[PDB]
Amino acid sequence: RTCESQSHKFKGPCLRASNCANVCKTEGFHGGKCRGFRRRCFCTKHC
Repeated sequence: RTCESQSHKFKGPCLRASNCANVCKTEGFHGGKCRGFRRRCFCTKHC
């Protein structure tokens, strides 16, 4: 199961998913995905 948490470091809109995922690695997360109408970066990792 994959858990998500809004990135504390990513600024502005999330247009490219791998950018969100690379910023998420610096927060200790596995990956990251852009989500919602507000285009927020969400950090992903196993639950």
